[PDB]
Amino acid sequence: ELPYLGRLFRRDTVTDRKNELLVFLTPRIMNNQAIAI
Amino acid sequence: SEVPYQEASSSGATSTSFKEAALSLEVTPQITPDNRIIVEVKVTKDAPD
Amino acid sequence: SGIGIGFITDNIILDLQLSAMEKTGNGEIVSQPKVVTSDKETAKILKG
Repeated sequence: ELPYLGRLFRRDTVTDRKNELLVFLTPRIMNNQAIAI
Repeated sequence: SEVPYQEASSSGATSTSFKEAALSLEVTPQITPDNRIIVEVKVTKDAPD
Repeated sequence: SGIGIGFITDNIILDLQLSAMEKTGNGEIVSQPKVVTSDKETAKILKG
């Protein structure tokens, strides 16, 4: 409660851990070569 | 080289398993006229643990 | 890691510390496997 001592008697732990995962995809047809092959 | 697993389980199961962690090519090539092949190929690299 | 020590010992031993930790870790892994497959057929790349 004390204004000058609360910080000195209030223990704050804040954690933000943020992980984002993303998957792309691109298909390149090998027929462009497979038709020519 | 053939990485096994020896589970010798008295009451009827003797999993004297093994499997070779070998480089390998297992190929089934089909030859088409213009010197080409459509091949079913297993290309595996594996390695002892 | 984080200790702020104020000590008196000579008159009296009265210890007043603010002990704080900030940890930051970022890990980014970007992996791209490319597979050549027949059409309407399955092909598989496995790296593990």
